[PDB]
Amino acid sequence: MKTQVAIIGAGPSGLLLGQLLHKAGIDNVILERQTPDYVLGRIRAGVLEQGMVDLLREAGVDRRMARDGLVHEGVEIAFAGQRRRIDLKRLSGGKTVTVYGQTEVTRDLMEAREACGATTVYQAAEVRLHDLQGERPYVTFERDGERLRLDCDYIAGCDGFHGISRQSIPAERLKVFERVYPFGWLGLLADTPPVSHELIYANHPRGFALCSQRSATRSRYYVQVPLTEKVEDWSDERFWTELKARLPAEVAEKLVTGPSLEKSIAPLRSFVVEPMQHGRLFLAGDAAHIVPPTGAKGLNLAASDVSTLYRLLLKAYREGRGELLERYSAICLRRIWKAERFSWWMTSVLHRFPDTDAFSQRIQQTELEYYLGSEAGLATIAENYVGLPYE
Amino acid sequence: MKTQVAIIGAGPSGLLLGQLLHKAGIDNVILERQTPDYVLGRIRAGVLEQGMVDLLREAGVDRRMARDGLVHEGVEIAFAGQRRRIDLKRLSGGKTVTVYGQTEVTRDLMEAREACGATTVYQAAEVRLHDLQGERPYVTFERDGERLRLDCDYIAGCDGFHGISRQSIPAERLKVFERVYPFGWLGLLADTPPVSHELIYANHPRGFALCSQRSATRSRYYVQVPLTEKVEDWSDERFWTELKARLPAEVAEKLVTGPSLEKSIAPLRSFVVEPMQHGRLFLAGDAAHIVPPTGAKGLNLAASDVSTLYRLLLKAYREGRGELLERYSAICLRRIWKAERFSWWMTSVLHRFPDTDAFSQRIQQTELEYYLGSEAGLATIAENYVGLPYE
Ligand SMILES: Cc1cc2nc3c(=O)[nH]c(=O)nc-3n(C[C@@H](O)[C@H](O)[C@H](O)COP(=O)(O)OP(=O)(O)OC[C@H]3O[C@@H](n4cnc5c(N)ncnc54)[C@H](O)[C@@H]3O)c2cc1C
Ligand SMILES: Cc1cc2nc3c(=O)[nH]c(=O)nc-3n(C[C@@H](O)[C@H](O)[C@H](O)COP(=O)(O)OP(=O)(O)OC[C@H]3O[C@@H](n4cnc5c(N)ncnc54)[C@H](O)[C@@H]3O)c2cc1C
Repeated sequence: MKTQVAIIGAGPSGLLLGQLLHKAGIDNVILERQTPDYVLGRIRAGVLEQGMVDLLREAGVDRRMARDGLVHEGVEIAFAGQRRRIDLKRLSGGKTVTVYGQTEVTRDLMEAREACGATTVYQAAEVRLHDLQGERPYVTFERDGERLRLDCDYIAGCDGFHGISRQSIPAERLKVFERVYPFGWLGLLADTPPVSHELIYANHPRGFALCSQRSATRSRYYVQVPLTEKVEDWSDERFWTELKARLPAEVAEKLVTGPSLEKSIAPLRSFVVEPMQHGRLFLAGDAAHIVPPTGAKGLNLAASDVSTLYRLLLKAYREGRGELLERYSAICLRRIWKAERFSWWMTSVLHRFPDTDAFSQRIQQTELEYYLGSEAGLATIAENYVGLPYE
Repeated sequence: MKTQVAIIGAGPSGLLLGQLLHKAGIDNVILERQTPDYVLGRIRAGVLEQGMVDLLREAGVDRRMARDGLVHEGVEIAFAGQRRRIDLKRLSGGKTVTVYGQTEVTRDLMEAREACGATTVYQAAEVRLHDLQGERPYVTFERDGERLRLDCDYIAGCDGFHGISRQSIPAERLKVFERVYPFGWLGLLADTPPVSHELIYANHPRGFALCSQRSATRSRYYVQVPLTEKVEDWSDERFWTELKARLPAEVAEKLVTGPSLEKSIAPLRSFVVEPMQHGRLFLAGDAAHIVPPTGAKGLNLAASDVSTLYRLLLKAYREGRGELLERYSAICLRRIWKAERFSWWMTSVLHRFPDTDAFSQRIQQTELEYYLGSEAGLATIAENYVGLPYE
């Protein structure tokens, strides 16, 4: 078989890229290691930047989002016995963010793809990439036990952190930047009303806590935990008690608790690889970079990489301007580094780090006081949180 | 002998406090360990916030400053092959800073004090403080070999980092926060025209460099150096060559060099003690806190502590409101911590730290790019640099 663009991975990155390309008349095949059900089982992110919202509308997959998504104009930060609200709309010049689950976004895209008849091969095992620096690269994989070959012009690696695509680039061509945090986030999804209409990030002496939501009757909470903890050590009862201990009393008393629909621990990490391409292979999303979830940039960076790759492929196919594809990494990296800096800052000011001396604790508190108390300070948070403009 | 306020130390803190109190009719005696000449030999700071400028005018010691001081509306930051100017006046809402040497400020104050006839005892050896928690505290010292006693109501410890006053508070009553940096600054004073009309802070791979001035024919430069270096290892020739290697070529080529008038190495440190008082003793300036010079806040924080202490003593003496003095530490610490946070930030983004991994170097560069490229980012630098308003 042959196609124009081969896409490895059927998470939001690959599905979004595949839908945009399909609509533009550029044929693409998506290869996914897992089953549709397995992909839809992942909870993950819940905050979308306007750029991604617009991209979804452009891919023609925004009906349910427009209907069910919640537009937020602010967010709160609680620390040292106080709650500070950042008016994102006012401080960013009218921009806002939309709360709509990643699971929902993925489901919307999967439906759209199924309906349009574009090619998607689930359970594509042992995917391998070949002749990346040739005129005609190709992908091989096994279906049922048979090894198939897919010829193409370009390959988009949208296979996440553990995908085969980043592994397929000669190690000596890549420059990796990484930072692992000494803690993870224990998240819990519950069919209960959110404790607030906006998100509450809380820096507490016992550790970080985050109150989020998915809808009016679905909440998503997180608590910072050491990397040594295992989810089976945390009953729902234990989680709720801990969450409450980390929240302002007035918030903790309004909290409606209930049984978890999902509960898991995800460790924190920062990761960037440079460049993000090699020959006919272009990396996008988690395959190229990782940000701690504190700033809600993961899914959002996948969106901007895809937007950039899609527009460059359009120039290549529609206008015969293939040379522009060489600029992919430079364009994406500029946005990526700024989002990595913000996520890192967000993480350092909201979490409790092990082995912190007195000076550092005081500086962490002063960072909060300064940034949340100055108009210019609030503005730096807001503009970064709503998301810097696409290039 | 007896006085109302005993002041330990004749650097800018004590002299400024003594002049303000004198003018307000509150008698004060200043005790200094060194000679007038030794004090005037210190070069140190060169940038004054408007608050300090106004305080000097209030103490009636601003003629020469108004005449010789240089008002700066901006400052530049050079990094990764580029020079970025921060328009302080525009970004701070019309505020500026004044370049007038600390040596000059000290000389102006010493003259004013000498002329008004207020008491100053130089070469006051082995100063000791007594009955700090009594109704009537006192200071003892040796002059000529004779041990004298000075009775007073209050004692202001303006004796710097190594003064006897902070040492006189029961250690268990103080909470210290400290951070030592792995480098020092090698400074050089030269009788040459400045390379720029505004300051240039430079982050270079070889290390930090700063181009400052004292007048139109007097420059002050600094270069970051390891704590293992000794000034005798640095000839003028070696310094100039190193400075040039750390500056943008166009700047380096305009540089007029010459023999040093002064040259020395000063290590970097952050230090805060809480509280800043004990009984009838109040600490001010370097006796209570230290900031790395990167943000030019040392002399400026001494000024705000003195302004706060002076105004509280005025209420106590003029209005009989002695209770207000209990609020001294709380008021000062709020400003101190914000200035410590800024000086720390300034230091971390402009210096080259030993043992920095790839991720951190990239984040340091991105911090610069973000802050110097965003209106909100520039504003956070400007408002902090001109100095936050006195409380
Ligand atoms: C465990 C986890 C929890 C997260 N939680 C949060 C959160 O709480 N908040 C937040 O803001 N962000 C969170 N994120 C970030 C998340 O939103 C990601 O940024 C987002 O899923 C990235 O989307 P993709 O790049 O499409 O990658 P994804 O990882 O979502 O998808 C990649 C796809 O490639 C497939 N694939 C893998 N290897 C393959 C191969 N060899 N061949 C074929 N297919 C292959 C995978 O099966 C997967 O379907 C989380 C991420 C993870 C990994
Ligand atoms: C070596 C050095 C270099 C510096 N360089 C810079 C720079 O380049 N840029 C910048 O922005 N800042 C710099 N600073 C900071 C500087 O500006 C200080 O913040 C400022 O001098 C503090 O003023 P005071 O609190 O009055 O203390 P000071 O240290 O100036 O004065 C305290 C006085 O108390 C006296 N004293 C000490 N112990 C005594 C005792 N037991 N009895 C009696 N008298 C006693 C001392 O002799 C001294 O005269 C530097 C500081 C130092 C120490």
